[PDB]
Amino acid sequence: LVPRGSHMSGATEACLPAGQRKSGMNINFYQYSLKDSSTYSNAAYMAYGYASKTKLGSVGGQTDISIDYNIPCVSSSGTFPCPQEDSYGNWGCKGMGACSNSQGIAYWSTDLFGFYTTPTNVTLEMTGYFLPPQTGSYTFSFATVDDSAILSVGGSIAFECCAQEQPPITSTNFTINGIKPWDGSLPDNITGTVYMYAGYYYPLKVVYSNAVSWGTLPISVELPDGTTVSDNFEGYVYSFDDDLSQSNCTIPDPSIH
Ligand SMILES: OC[C@H]1O[C@H](OC[C@H]2O[C@H](O)[C@@H](O)[C@@H](O[C@H]3O[C@H](CO)[C@@H](O)[C@H](O)[C@@H]3O[C@H]3O[C@H](CO)[C@@H](O)[C@H](O)[C@@H]3O)[C@@H]2O)[C@@H](O)[C@@H](O)[C@@H]1O
Ligand SMILES: [Ca+2]
Ligand SMILES: [Ca+2]
Ligand SMILES: [Cl-]
Ligand code: NA
Ligand code: NA
Repeated sequence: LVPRGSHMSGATEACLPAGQRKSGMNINFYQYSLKDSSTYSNAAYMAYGYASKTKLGSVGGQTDISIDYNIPCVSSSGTFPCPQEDSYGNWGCKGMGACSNSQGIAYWSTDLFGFYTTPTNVTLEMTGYFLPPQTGSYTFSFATVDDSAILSVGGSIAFECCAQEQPPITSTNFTINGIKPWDGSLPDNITGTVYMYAGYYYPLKVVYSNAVSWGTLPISVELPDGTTVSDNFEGYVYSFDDDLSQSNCTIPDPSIH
């Protein structure tokens, strides 16, 4: 008469928040030191230790969540962002000539979500809930990572149901571990799969850090129907203000709810 449930309580925890839904993710920004090539290599830091550093500010309602930050080239014709693959020599930017500025200093810009900060050296935390329209397997991916990132899905993994705005939880059970290894870079097209049931809200956390110059995090998901959603997650990601009083908010096992 009923489904048997995923084996060994293996279903990912989801949520049914009852409050006012808002489109998009919240992005919190935290201090990260220029040219610090070690802090971001610790799992504890990328899961929650980032929030022990100074919080710089925040922006809400973000649906286009990929990162593609290019440093300036101060050129003969003005100052323009340089795609990393167009940088050359010591140094110039293709179509611009030689650049007079250093690749090794901090730069200030609104390129990350409109928030004025130093995209060269920062950590950010994206939170919200992913709403699957289809029941099945979802494959999240980072096409590349510069410098360090994680993605976590699920209640008690990304954050607690109905508690999006709380200090980070301590889970290191990342869905995608894109942490910069101690020994030098990771492979591209890093991925993690989650089985999701339609209509339930799945906590989603992305933590991303840049230590110097370029920053890159192209985020995608492959849906059960085999199509891919890249960069702009409008229609899939939502936020809810905390409601720690909502007793029934956590769905430990969506296949038997
Ligand atoms: O062929 C390129 C380069 O090769 C040799 O130089 C190698 C490296 O020398 C140093 O360690 C640094 O200059 C590296 O440059 C990276 O790091 C500095 C910070 O120390 C950045 O200012 C610079 O933009 C560059 O950053 C890249 O790597 C970072 C760490 O992985 C990323 O965070 C960043 O986004 C970017 O990808 C040099 O690469 C020499 O032969 C030299 O002549 C050549 O130009
Ligand atoms: Ca819990
Ligand atoms: Ca970088
Ligand atoms: Cl050129
Ligand atoms: Na880029
Ligand atoms: Na610029």
